[PDB]
Amino acid sequence: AVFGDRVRRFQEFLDTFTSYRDSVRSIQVYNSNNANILPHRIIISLDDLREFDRSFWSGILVEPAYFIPPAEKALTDLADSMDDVPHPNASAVSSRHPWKLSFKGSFGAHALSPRTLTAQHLNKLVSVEGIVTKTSLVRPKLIRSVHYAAKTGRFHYRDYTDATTTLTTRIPTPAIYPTEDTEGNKLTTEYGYSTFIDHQRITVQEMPEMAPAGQLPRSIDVILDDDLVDKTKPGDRVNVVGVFKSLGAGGMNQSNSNTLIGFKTLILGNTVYPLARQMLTDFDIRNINKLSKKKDIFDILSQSLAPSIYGHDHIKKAILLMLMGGVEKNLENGSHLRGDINILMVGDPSTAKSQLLRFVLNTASLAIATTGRGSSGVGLTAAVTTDRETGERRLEAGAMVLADRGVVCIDEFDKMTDVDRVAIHEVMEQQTVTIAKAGIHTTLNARCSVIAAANPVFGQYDVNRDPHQNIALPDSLLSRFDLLFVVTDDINEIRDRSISEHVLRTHRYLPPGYLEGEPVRSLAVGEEDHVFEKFNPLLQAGAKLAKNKGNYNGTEIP
Amino acid sequence: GYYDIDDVLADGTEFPCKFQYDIPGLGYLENNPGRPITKNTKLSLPLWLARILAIVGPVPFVELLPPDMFSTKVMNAIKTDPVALDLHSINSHFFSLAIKWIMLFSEKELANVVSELLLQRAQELNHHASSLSIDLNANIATSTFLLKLEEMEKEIYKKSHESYKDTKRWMFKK
Amino acid sequence: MSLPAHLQQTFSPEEIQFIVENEPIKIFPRITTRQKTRWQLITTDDKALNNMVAMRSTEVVLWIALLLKQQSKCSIVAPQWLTTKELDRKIQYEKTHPDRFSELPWNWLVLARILFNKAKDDFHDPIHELRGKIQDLREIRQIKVLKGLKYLNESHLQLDNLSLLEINELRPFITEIMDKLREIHTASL
Amino acid sequence: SEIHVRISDFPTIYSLRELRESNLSSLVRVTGVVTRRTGVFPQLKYVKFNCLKCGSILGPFFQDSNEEIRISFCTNCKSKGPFRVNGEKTVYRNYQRVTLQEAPGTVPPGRLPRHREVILLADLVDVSKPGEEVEVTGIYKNNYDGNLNAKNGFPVFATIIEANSIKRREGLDVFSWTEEEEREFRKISRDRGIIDKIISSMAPSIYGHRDIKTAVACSLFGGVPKNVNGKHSIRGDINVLLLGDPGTAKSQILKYVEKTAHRAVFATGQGASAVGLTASVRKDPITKEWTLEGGALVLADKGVCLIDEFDKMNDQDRTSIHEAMEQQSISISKAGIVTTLQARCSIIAAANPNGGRYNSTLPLAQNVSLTEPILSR
Amino acid sequence: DDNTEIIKSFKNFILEFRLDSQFIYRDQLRNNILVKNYSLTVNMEHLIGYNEDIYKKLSDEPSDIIPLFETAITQVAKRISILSLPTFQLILNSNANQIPLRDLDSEHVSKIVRLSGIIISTSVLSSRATYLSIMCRNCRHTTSITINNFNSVSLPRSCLNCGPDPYIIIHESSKFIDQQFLKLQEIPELVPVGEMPRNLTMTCDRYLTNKVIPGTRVTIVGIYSIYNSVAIRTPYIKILGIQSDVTEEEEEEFLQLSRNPKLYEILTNSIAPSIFGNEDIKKAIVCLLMGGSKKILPDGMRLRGDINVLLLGDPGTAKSQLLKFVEKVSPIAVYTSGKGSSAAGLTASVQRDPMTREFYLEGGAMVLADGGVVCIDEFDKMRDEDRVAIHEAMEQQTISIAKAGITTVLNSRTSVLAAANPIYIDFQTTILSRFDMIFIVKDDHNEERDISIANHVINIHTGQEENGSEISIEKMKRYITYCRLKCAPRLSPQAAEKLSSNFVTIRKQLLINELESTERSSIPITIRQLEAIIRITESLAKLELSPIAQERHVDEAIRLFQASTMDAASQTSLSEIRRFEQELKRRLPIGWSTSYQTLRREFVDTHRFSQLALDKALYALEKHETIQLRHQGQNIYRSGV
Ligand SMILES: Nc1ncnc2c1ncn2[C@@H]1O[C@H](COP(=O)(O)OP(=O)(O)OP(=O)(O)O)[C@@H](O)[C@H]1O
Ligand SMILES: Nc1ncnc2c1ncn2[C@@H]1O[C@H](COP(=O)(O)OP(=O)(O)OP(=O)(O)O)[C@@H](O)[C@H]1O
Ligand SMILES: Nc1ncnc2c1ncn2[C@@H]1O[C@H](COP(=O)(O)OP(=O)(O)OP(=O)(O)O)[C@@H](O)[C@H]1O
Ligand SMILES: [Mg+2]
Ligand SMILES: [Mg+2]
Ligand SMILES: [Mg+2]
Ligand SMILES: [Zn+2]
Ligand SMILES: [Zn+2]
Repeated sequence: AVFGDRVRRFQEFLDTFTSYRDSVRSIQVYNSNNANILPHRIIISLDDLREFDRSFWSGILVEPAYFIPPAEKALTDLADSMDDVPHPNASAVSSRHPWKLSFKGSFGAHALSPRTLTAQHLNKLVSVEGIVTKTSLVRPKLIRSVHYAAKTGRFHYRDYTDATTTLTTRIPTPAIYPTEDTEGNKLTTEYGYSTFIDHQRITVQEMPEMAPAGQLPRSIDVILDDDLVDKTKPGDRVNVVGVFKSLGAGGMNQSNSNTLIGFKTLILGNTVYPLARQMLTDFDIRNINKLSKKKDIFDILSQSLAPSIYGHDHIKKAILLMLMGGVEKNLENGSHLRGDINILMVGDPSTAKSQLLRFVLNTASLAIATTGRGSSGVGLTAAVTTDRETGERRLEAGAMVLADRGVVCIDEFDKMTDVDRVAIHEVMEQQTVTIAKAGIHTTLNARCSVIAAANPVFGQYDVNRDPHQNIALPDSLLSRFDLLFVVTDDINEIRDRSISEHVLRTHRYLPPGYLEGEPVRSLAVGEEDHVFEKFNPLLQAGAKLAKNKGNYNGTEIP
Repeated sequence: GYYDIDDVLADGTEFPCKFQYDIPGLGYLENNPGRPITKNTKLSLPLWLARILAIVGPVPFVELLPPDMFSTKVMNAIKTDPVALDLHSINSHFFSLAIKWIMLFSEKELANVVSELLLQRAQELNHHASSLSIDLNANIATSTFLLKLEEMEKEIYKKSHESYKDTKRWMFKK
Repeated sequence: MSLPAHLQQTFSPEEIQFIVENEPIKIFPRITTRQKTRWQLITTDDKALNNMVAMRSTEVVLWIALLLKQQSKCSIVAPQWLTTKELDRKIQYEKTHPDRFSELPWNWLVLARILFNKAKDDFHDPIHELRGKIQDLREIRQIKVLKGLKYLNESHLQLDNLSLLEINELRPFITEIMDKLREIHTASL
Repeated sequence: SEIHVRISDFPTIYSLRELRESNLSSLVRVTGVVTRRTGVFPQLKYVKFNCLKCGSILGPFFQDSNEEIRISFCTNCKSKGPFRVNGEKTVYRNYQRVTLQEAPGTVPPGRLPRHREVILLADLVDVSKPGEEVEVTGIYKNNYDGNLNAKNGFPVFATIIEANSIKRREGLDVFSWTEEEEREFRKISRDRGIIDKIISSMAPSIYGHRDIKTAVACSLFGGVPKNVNGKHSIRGDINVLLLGDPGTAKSQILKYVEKTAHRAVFATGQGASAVGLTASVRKDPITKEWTLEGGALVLADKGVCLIDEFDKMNDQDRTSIHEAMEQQSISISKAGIVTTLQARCSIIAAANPNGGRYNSTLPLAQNVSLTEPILSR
Repeated sequence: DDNTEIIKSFKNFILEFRLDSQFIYRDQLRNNILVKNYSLTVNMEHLIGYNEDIYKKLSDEPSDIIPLFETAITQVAKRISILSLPTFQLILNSNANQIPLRDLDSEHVSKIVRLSGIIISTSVLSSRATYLSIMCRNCRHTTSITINNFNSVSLPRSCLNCGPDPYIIIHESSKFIDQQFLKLQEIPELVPVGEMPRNLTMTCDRYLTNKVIPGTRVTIVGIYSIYNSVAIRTPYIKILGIQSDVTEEEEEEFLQLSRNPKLYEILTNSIAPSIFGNEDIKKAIVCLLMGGSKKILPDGMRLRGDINVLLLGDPGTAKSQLLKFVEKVSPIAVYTSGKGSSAAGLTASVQRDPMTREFYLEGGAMVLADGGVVCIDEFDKMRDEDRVAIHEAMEQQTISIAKAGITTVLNSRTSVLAAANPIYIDFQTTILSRFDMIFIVKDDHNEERDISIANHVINIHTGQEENGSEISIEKMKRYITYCRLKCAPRLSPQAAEKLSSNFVTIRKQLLINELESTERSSIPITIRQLEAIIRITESLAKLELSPIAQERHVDEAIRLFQASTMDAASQTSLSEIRRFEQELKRRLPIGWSTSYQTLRREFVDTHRFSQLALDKALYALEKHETIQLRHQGQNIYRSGV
């Protein structure tokens, strides 16, 4: 009765807005032509539904369990009627593939965070924003089994149900395959014609900034099924929309005796909104050629990177040269001539070494700033690990291995321990790492480029001594670095004023938006000043001196 | 009116603009002195200048682009759930600027939304204003909502709270 | 300025009491003013005061009645509305109709407090019962007022038979909200 | 409503080694040292069961402390069906369990000590704490335990002592004084040279080292801790470091002050560790929740902590005492039991100079390996 | 019958109580309903006064009577709010004699008791049940059962055929309420000597959740009940009212205080009133307490605003006393001994949850100190790995431990006050450069000074203006909270130019200092030190609530920095190290080892090279693998060219 009325209402709503019908038709046509596969899903905007009918909008927002399934059935009926497949297949006929729904638009007080989710928001549609910390393995889930009875020559089927698969509760169906027909004939399971869907459980953690002072972060579990199975990885920021639910007996059954613990609550995900390379167009290639023809482009590219920094122009040139690397030769004898440049910086304190590292990190396609001083997190080189109790061996890749065909920006190279020194020597010399520990034998490529900074041993660079003396690494390590740069902090009055003013500017620079200087606090997922840069005294600064050739008076805008 | 601090401040907000003329000597308007202002160039101007430039020109000097506080996102947010919307973050003078916008462009679509939002917010404003305290021995929600009040709403709330408090004090005075 | 900030475009409860006390009330005098000096007030009639006999009911302004009660020279006659039976009848009337307001006197809140404080032994009914009935009436009126605030518009509003104290309570909020809505509507045209 | 009767002086005294089957269900007096203790819990004193088939409610019973009440047949419905505990109206009693172990001295040469479990009912809980020597008079009971039978392989019964009275181990306490004695002390204090007599009367068996006697007497008597508006804290304890040639009557004086001091703990530099000086974590057999033990410094609060062969202690252990020396508190973080413990005790330490002898020419800095901070303290 | 009578009694109590002229509870209920607060707070004194029998019944069997009180409250609320809502919650206030936590025993089972303690841990909100919809597996019979939190419910075992436990819960038509578990520890004062603090589990529901945090003294009114986990039961408390020791009048008082013309001097006086001298350290500690205004940039590079200080002097200087006072005064503070704790104690450590066996992250002292101040003592004894961990933590204020099964990160916005023993390099000048301010405390041997300190200490022992020259800890703490949460001042353009000129003058001052021709000055100043000079002026501005920092703050900050860091940094040699290294290399052939003590005798005792030049050269040589340290550095072995 009510189910039919709601199905009819959603059918009328879909008829009114032709965009969703067009989207369904487009998905179906793309699937048919490509016979890589578009999922059966449609994204609706809550604003349009609110405009069309307030009752249905409020029902979806407050009573999703009773209002969502009718919408899914209406969409499935529309798709089936619109379908024009002439000849289906045994896989398609028996497949349990209804059409799912996802929601976009503006939420009211339902746009919450993992900390704000309390018991008053249960059985309601919510939008949770946070950070992924855990990601369980992808596993298949049984939702339909088709059997064959040879004697009667008929195909039977049976449907299963679980608390994490349907918004509306039903009697649990144990995963026991029927073995005999009602008439008594023996059945044989047809595995190829059954239906299995994927299943993944992830845990979303509150964003650290929003966490109240002196409070640990709170997390909420999320369940994703079918197409939304492999879309997030740990550490990513997501905005998951789903229905908050409570599962299990929660100690209410007489078997349990705690009588104090509460029920288990999760979210049934409906959609996930996330929170390298740029495809070159036809005229971008023309632009790059135009710049290439200009017989001054090397200086332009060199000084475009890190324009703020004063001096050290040769370092910028060498850093660009490193970024673009050199051809790598593979001889027929298996010999491998290295074709990746390496750079090491050594100098007194406060010479923008970290600034140069940051700029190469920002401009480099790949980079990992794993400092050499106790690199907690990702190790500098690969090293197997085992669990404390289960002893689960596993090869954990280090920074060097995670930069294949890229760059690794080590920091504070002078703080390395003997283990790291020995590992790095082999890594650079051979360009590959072969692990032969804990019964694990494997080879992992490490072709990359290394840039590192290293302060002196006495805290200040001595000119009278060789660079190999001001640094305390053996010749084996230093020889691997193709180019070694020694930089000293020189004091010049004009330079001092320039640096002072440039640093001062930022402090008085403010977060524009609220009373200047006071207590300081994506729209879509699917998705010629462009090339050149207008001069900015605040940022570039020294870049003008670069084209002026060390002349402050020079006003040659570069 | 003329001598009204709240009215004066509201006119001081920055609205987007698009110059469609080529005027020299107006460099200081954009960001630098002594540089002619090209045409078809976007810049941010205070309202007290943008309004006059738009009205006075055959062809106005300026063409006011759609502001950022009246975009479709804000309209949808207002229509969805007026009470929980935080107007203070959007703009501290939302209602005065809105009224000025409707008067300037005489748009009959924003008026309905603004009126409904004001009515719905006033319901909760009165709900919170009438809830006083009792010292029986001899607020968290109130503070949470109070931080989301525009300047005009804050003034109305203060006046209503003072009236209610005075009446209660007189009524229960010994 | 010449007038405080809170007294602009509204009233104060003390002024409301001042207004309420300007009305007549019936009292039982305890002296014999009638002859066989004398009052010559200018704002109020002085004939009644000059002609009063003990235990014989007469009419005088509420302010003068309270002044006499201060010296214990008269006994105030509690109005007919204040009695319990009338209060139960009015409560039932309010409950029966969830849309209209009762028809109590406009000064049914100020007079109640003034009499409950100054004259606590003149009533013919228990004081606590009267206080409870008045509280119930006030609560029902508050509910109805809250429900009726959802119909503010830019044209006008009607609140038949609403006491002066409640109107004074609601004057700032209603007036300001209606003014803002009217300004928006006028700008729209 | 109940006044328990406790027997004080049982003539027959037994030990944890000589208890046999003949002593079952009889009054026995044993001596031992407490090495374990559990929290205080309420235990049912009169239970009232009910049925599940008919729902009938059984009458009152008495709950023995060692075995739980078992019913295998009803009386109202007279069926062997399941049962349950009901009758929310009940009267409870306190219940605690401690592990009593034989005194190390009493144990014959190099034999394993024998331990039993003692059950303390209402009015007896929190009457003793770990590390005490006590005498327990109670009923030596036994009961059937399935786990023991399954493990050993023979019909063996668990045994436990239901305590009836606990006493500490002349009289009851020498430190306790009477009103009559308090008058004697005032008379003695009036002596003109009482201080000299106190110093002389301290370690008389040792001839010389009057400076040692003065310092140690001052440490024993102690100071007056002071606090200023809760903003400034001044320690009242006095710390004395003893340093000199090998044979000088150093350890013997510490042994003497151990006896004389009210609450004293004796630890040697070699035989000590930070875990044993701060606290140790155990698992409660009842609640299965991790608790925290007391350390050597904690056990000697408001007393004296004597350390012998101080120079021999390792650096980490010597750092563990820095906190107690000046901060007068020890901080612990183990097994999510982060808390701060109170340790206000004076420390008397004895050591020999580095190299085995004190070179009078060189200063105290090089003579002993202790760092400048601790030396200053 | 009886239940209806009790409900009517409660209704009459609520509707009839009145002290002078105002119906307290009626008006309170109306006000609470208006703001969507479904609760009622009742003072037990009023209940006793109105009718003693009602209180007698309430205290006799609270678990049975309290739900009826909630029902009556709900009925009255519906009568008062709806013209002819969830079950309301009852909160109780009482003034009965407090029962010590350690003294709770079986005698107080199922009785209302009042106690006090300190919260040590709080859980995350659970979801208890209040109205369950149940359907039978076989015959599919729909039914509903209501549940009340108080115990003196489980799914039916017999269907209302169907076997045991035939009912399942329909979760789409049920209602739930919040629950939380807290732990209460007895007050330190009441703990008997030689014993240990005892803990007690507690439970709160609905509007009593998220009302306290660990480390807050609280007073609890609740039911002492027992829940089954020989025949023993686990005690616990059911909370009914929370009153923790933690407006406009105080704003007026604070504003008047800020108007005092010597606010800076009084605040510097309140810092350690009991410690004599060390005025510069006192001012630096004041600046650290107030801190610096936060800076955030749209690009992503947000500058630090907090302040850290280093106290490095000889023993007997009251550094620890200063740290203790700083810990006590600040609203949020953690006092930690460097050697007492470890890497786990500070920053954070990755551990595993025993109950669930999942790798999780637990914060250290800095995490627990987020938004406050951490006073680290004995910086020297702390291990080098912990020191570098602290280096990173102060560098980014976000301890980055996100690996090993999880990828979670925590914020550590904190101010570090470090007291370190004298160096007499492990204490390399780099970590010092990280510190904003460096102080070397040295008492000068002036007879007047010695007598003054002696008199001060004797006055301490034999022993409070607080009349315009000092303020107690409570007022100062509230002051710090107000100033840190309200005002975030910023410097001024003229002050900015003046400070730039000041740095120029400092560089020129070194230029004057370097009268030497060949010798090179170590450092005039670093850019990090320049940033350090700023953010203390904002501290002074926030101290006085000044929206813009004027030149006065600039000169004050300049003097404070000059009196601490430049002199301490200043408080040839490399060429000598070259000769020492050459001699050591020449003396020892390859493979020949000589005792480090023997080398010290050869050179240090001979005085040809000072000891500070021995360790430096030895470290420089060892780090290059040319030499090796053996026997804890007591034997030196050459290992190549
Ligand atoms: N050429 C330069 N132009 C502008 N600023 C500079 C230049 N060289 C150094 N700086 C300033 O030096 C400051 C210090 O930079 P950074 O902390 O990265 O120094 P570092 O020498 O790499 O440090 P460390 O000695 O600790 O390894 C930066 O704020 C930058 O402003
Ligand atoms: N002044 C003295 N009078 C009496 N006996 C003394 C005296 N000095 C030393 N002795 C005796 O010297 C012996 C030395 O043993 P004791 O336990 O006293 O310390 P120790 O082993 O010499 O000390 P250390 O730990 O410094 O090696 C003891 O028997 C003590 O009786
Ligand atoms: N001016 C002073 N007024 C009072 N006490 C002072 C003063 N200067 C030093 N002190 C001393 O400081 C002591 C407490 O601080 P403490 O000496 O432990 O600090 P510290 O020097 O850091 O210690 P250590 O270096 O030994 O670890 C008090 O006992 C005390 O009398
Ligand atoms: Mg650096
Ligand atoms: Mg000895
Ligand atoms: Mg100290
Ligand atoms: Zn039975
Ligand atoms: Zn059934």
